[PDB]
Amino acid sequence: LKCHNKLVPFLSKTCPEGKNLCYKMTLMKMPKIPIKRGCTDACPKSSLLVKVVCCNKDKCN
Amino acid sequence: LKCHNKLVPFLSKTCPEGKNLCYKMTLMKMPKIPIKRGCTDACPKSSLLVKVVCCNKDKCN
Repeated sequence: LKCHNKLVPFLSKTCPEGKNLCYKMTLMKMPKIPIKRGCTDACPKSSLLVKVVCCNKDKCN
Repeated sequence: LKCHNKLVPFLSKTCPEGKNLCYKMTLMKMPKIPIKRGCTDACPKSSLLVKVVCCNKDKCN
């Protein structure tokens, strides 16, 4: 799997064994700006301030 | 281990087996506001926009 791993566009990495999900964190009030992206094994939980998208195709985050 | 797990004060949970670190995410420009907190096994990486503290004593985050 390959995921975007920076908050600028395009850049990516191949995920390590065990992490088969891409994730994207955004501020709930600003959905257009990724604040943190990368690979993960289990999808991180959202908070009152942060939304977390998880997806499992290449560069889907 | 017990960690703060919300961005309001006080609230906490006991970490599941395998997660022996507390973490706190902040926006690099706003260190005073936690945007996401909880338990983790390996300390999450920082990004250009987000700082991540990790610590291993009770409610240290």
